[PDB]
Amino acid sequence: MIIPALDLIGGTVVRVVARLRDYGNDPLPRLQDYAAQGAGVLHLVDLTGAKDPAKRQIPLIKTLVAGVNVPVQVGGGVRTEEDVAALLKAGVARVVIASTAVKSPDVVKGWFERFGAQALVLALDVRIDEHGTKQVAVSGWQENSGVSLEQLVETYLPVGLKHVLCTDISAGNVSLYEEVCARYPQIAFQSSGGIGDIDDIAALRGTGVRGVIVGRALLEGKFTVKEAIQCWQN
Repeated sequence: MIIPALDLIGGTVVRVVARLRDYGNDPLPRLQDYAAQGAGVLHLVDLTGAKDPAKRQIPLIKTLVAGVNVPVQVGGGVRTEEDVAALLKAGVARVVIASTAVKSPDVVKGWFERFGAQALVLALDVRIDEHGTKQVAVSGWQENSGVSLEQLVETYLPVGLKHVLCTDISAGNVSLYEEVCARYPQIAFQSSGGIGDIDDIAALRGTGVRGVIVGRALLEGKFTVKEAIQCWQN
């Protein structure tokens, strides 16, 4: 499926380029129109909460989830068990765990045990290094942490990992997704980044990728969610 995405900071829809462009304070109508076009899942990044978990945009997130009829996965500053629980209580379908999944795997394994694998998405940034290894990093501006995508996935398979979001931070690579999806067919991989036009979606068909996250291309009016879904399903 196509997974339309918004980044939110203080109620504002923004485009990440780190440069930020204002696309207005209307996230709910935007999300509603994404769902209206057939989206089965939506993705939100709470950039305010990522900067300071104390300022997690829970009231806004509550409104947004209430305002659509499809599950929303939400990330941004998910550091503690309490963070996960707060988002779920707000009505979020899945909590996106990013840096903490790299930093404290034994702790996050406990979260799988408490919340269940259907409630959690592990978001991993990947750099392909000179050797061709898929190196995990916690962000685009930090060095690699010294664990491969495969090694980290295999860390969480024993607690029933089901959802992994993989962003290539090294138009959009296809080989990356083909490889990992084939190796772990019991995991539903999502791809993020590199979607600049409709042909980029077509390119990911047949790779085995389950979900294609699309953010900026929808904001920039390159194509619609309906067109993305039509291309994805054909």
